[PDB]
Amino acid sequence: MENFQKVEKIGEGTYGVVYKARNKLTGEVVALKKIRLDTETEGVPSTAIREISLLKELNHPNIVKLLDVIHTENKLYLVFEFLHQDLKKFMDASALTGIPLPLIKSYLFQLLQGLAFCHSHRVLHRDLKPQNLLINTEGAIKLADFGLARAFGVPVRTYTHEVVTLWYRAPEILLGCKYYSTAVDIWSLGCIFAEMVTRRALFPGDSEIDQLFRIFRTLGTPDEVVWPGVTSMPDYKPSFPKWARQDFSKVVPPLDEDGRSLLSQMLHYDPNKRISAKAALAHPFFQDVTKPVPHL
Amino acid sequence: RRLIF
Amino acid sequence: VPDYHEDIHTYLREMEVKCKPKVGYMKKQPDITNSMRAILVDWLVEVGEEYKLQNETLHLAVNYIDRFLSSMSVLRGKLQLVGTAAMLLASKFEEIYPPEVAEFVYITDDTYTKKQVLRMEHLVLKVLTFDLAAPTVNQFLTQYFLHQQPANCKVESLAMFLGELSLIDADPYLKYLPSVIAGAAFHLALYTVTGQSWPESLIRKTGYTLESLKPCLMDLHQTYLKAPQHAQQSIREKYKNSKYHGVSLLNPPETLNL
Repeated sequence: MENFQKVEKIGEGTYGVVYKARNKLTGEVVALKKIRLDTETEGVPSTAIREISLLKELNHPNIVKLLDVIHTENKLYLVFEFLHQDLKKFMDASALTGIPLPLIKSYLFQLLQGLAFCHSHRVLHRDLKPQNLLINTEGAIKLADFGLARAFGVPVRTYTHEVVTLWYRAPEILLGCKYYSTAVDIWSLGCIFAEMVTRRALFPGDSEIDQLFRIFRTLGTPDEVVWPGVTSMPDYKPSFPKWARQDFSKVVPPLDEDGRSLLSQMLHYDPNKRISAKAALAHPFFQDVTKPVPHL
Repeated sequence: RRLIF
Repeated sequence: VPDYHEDIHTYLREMEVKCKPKVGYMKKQPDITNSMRAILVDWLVEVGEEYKLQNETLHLAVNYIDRFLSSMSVLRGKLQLVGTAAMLLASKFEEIYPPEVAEFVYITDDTYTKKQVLRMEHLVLKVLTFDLAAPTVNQFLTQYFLHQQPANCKVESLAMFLGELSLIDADPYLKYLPSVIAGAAFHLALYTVTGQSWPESLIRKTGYTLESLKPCLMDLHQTYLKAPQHAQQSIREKYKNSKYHGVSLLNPPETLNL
């Protein structure tokens, strides 16, 4: 720890305070996650346990790099490659102009490689969202914050009352299924894609039910035909309103035909039919992909 | 349960 | 989704070699013994019933103890502490909401202080360098099961049973990878209930001929056959409950047709 000089706090969240800092020896710039520690009445927190172990196994360009763990008696430091800011605060600054089409396609393409690399190492993220996606000035985006991430060598039991967020939460969890799948990560991607495009969040629920109904209002109301089983799921109701599926061109105007096509496969209702990250990468939409750099 | 060994 | 298996399987079959314990570690250990180890894993099987933990938590917890004792000598008096911090780490890695430390200090009868348990968690962590995503028998049993035409929940319940039995005794079992133990347990469960045989589907996926399974299969048969007589019983008493179709009541086959 003596080798690192704290330059400034660049945000925070789980664990606690996260500073930019430079190695006084090499000159590298890093983000120190500084996790507080309750040596009397808790221990190492579950999120730390998960992040460190899973990330220690995911070496990959589109997944934030854990570099070192520094594990003193009363303090636990994590050391990360620096990145310059998050998709989320980028979009606030680009909202009004819009993030350029070509950049958004680079971003989706990169997130889909890292997500794919995660799912092929039995790891879900379970908490994708613009504020957990890092961008650098060389146009790279990377998945970050693996705190709620879980390994699925066995199926991942779902939370009683989920902890994860509303806006990017899949319908199958909103109706209280027994398990997560790789598909919930995709549904989340499919919302960030929409958001980057349209400058506003696709489904801004104000509560589990509202989030459902906003979903339902826009992609129509799941029946058996589209999604066998829905009728018989713990939280599904005969009394649900019946809406009609909107044209996607109505929902994300600016996108072209092939982007609409793919957006729609990421938002398919049945998990078993929602597209996997692998496929996505194989999609027409990515044929003309470049690596534009953002105006931060 | 102390385990005595 | 079935797009990602193979890759996971392959990768679990890779990760399993790096997360391996030393096969002759109980014998470099001055004070403790395979039977002390049996008592311990039995107690952990029972801790998990009391707190309705998941079975993967118990599998994961044993892994930690074994990889812990392959580089740390422990006194018989601090074993139950090494065990307690494993189940707490395992808990914290795998369970949605784990027991409190207080609960982990209580399962042991105010034996170790809460602080001792906690700063043994840190030591466990240090020695495995935060490598907790260990593959286990239970992981591979689950990945199989899919190949089960026709589906049937007595095989599943029974293969799980057999695979927990193997947690209790390192005596033979610590020289088998979870992929083989799981394999041997899936076959014995399937042969016991229907008479069917370790299928050709996962003779191709795993590269495991029945013949190659033979050795650990024999061991895991004997172990089965002798189960009711074993010094430890916590597992059998847990797999009595109808959560499991009382798999453990079923009568072993005194032959294997091999």
